[PDB]
Amino acid sequence: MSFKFGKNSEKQLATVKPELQKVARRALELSPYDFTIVQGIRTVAQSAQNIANGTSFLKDPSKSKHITGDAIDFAPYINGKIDWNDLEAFWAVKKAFEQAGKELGIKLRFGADWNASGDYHDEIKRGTYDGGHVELV
Ligand SMILES: [Zn+2]
Repeated sequence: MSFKFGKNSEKQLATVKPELQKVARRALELSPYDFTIVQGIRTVAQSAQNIANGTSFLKDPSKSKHITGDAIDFAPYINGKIDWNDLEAFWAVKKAFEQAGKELGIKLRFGADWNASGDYHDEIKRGTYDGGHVELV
């Protein structure tokens, strides 16, 4: 319990361009259940070695927003352990990210409205981290 950004996590966020990391740190406390950082910024080995597969001409590993450092990925911590199956808590945890961004002013928003347009493309019923990824809006 009371998880905190390790040496790798603290760095990932410490390498972010914007101040989105702020909401993350505060959220860890504000939110009911702690959370562990998974990814924050892309090093010179990630997007660089991303072309290790084969296609070097199509070198452009921008599948996410981490490239622009305007987004990060985290995991909802519960019972002193990672809760990837307990999406229930994910609601109380993520809710802190959106609530923390409004008070801190930091740009924070998830992909919950994008799917509202028609159907659930994020697959919130499946329990995926589709919308989990937080980015600046
Ligand atoms: Zn991500």
